[PDB]
Amino acid sequence: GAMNSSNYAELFNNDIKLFVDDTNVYRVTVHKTFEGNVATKAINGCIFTLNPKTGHLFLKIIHTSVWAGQKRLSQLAKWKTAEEVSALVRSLPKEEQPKQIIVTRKAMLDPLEVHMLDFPNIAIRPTELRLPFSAAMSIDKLSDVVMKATEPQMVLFNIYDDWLDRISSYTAFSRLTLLLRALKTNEESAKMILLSDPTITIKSYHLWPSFTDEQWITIESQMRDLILTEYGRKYNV
Amino acid sequence: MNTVPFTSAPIEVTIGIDQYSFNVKENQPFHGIKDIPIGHVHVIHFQHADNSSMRYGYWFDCRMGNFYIQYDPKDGLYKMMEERDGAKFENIVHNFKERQMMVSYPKIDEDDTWYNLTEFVQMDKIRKIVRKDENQFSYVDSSMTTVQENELSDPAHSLNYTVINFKSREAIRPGHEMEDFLDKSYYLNTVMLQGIFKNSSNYFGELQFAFLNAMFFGNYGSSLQWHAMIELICSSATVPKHMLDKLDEILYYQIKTLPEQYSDILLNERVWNICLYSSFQKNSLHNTEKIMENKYPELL
Repeated sequence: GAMNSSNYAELFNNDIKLFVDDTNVYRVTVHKTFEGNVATKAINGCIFTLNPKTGHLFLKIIHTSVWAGQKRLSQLAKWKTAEEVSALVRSLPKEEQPKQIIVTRKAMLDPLEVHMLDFPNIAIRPTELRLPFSAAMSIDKLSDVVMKATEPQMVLFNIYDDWLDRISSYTAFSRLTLLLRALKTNEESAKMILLSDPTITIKSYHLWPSFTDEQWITIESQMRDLILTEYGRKYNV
Repeated sequence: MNTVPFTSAPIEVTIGIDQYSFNVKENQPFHGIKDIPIGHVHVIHFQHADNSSMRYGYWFDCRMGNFYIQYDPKDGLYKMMEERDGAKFENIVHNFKERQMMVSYPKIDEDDTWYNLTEFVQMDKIRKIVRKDENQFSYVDSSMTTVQENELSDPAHSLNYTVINFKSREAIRPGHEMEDFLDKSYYLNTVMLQGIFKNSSNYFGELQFAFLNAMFFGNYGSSLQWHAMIELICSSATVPKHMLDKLDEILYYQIKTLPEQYSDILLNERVWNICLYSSFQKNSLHNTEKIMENKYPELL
């Protein structure tokens, strides 16, 4: 059944699983036409497919050309997501295929189930968690490879950099969800917190800065403060 | 005009014959049902006064043999049996008629209800859904599960309805996942109509049989099958015009006949709302939409 606060440690066991977030697949700018009507212009998108235990990210870039001459794009986007996730699973060796796929949005269940009929032993699950994977496009290097793509492309990342050398998957996921929650609530503020000290750089092969264990505690505190403040403002409490 | 004699009525029971029903008292001198219209299947059904649980009954066609009912005090039910001796049977029926110990099938001349509910229902198809090949008639009750319900446990006592599953390889062509899921025309027309049923008459016959088992026995798996067969048509963009017109007549008479008090358990809100208001065929079922909106506006 649904993944929730109750069964959270299941994310970090030895059963291969992937989260799939379709938030950033179909992206548009809304604008005025010459005649004063409204139109959309699609921009490049991405499927965010993440192994929460290992940090392996399968970033499938969705090039605007996939929408050309199609109708009902927000519906098609769920089906295209399920088609690409299915293609990814089929591309993996049997021992690397997931035992579960957790979709961040319930509207992905039927599309993914129908595309995965050939894999009856892969469980397709929803979640009660409100995960902040929509904010993946606030990670500069992920935003940069999506926006520069001139054709459909899969790019592989480790969204935890080298953190698993020092911390557990549980702690790595908690840090990732805190960073993305901050980036989602107040992007400008979050990004200032992460880069304010110019002596701490991002390695060419990394997404996030090279914080020491002590700097991560300071950073993580700055992010929690950012989130609580913004909450008081949102709700006037 | 055919007859189903009863040996006796040793236990108090409500007896149904098609859409009609009669209360019979313990040891009431009741000896059966006469003037049964030839040309249709019929169902004779029972509900004991002491156990309003297990509605049960028998689908039969008087053209196929001479049938009677006899109570079995060991198995504790009214059983249908075939009399192979034509002259013994004719002599039993003539005696009971002369003593007027039979109820008359109470058809009004104007009234096409039973024809309309059984138009496509064939005894030879019933006997493939309900497998008991040594009898010419078919036993159904409230508790019998379907082949589909069993997959998800005694195979001999199952209702072998055609399995319909919208999220199955049968329903979804590799490479047409979104197309086949959102428009079930290939599943309806190629897989089910051309492939399995062979024609729309056999499809409607199974749909009509599933409804009647749902209504007369409160058979839950039958209700599931009736709704799945409606939803497969309503969820297809491409349906022959004659099938839509016929489905509207079929459903109209089913909704017309349904006891007003059973709409809550026998009608699936989601399916009917989807079929009448969201589906490809939302505008193709005029008679059905009008009787549902006037008889069951709460459900919608």
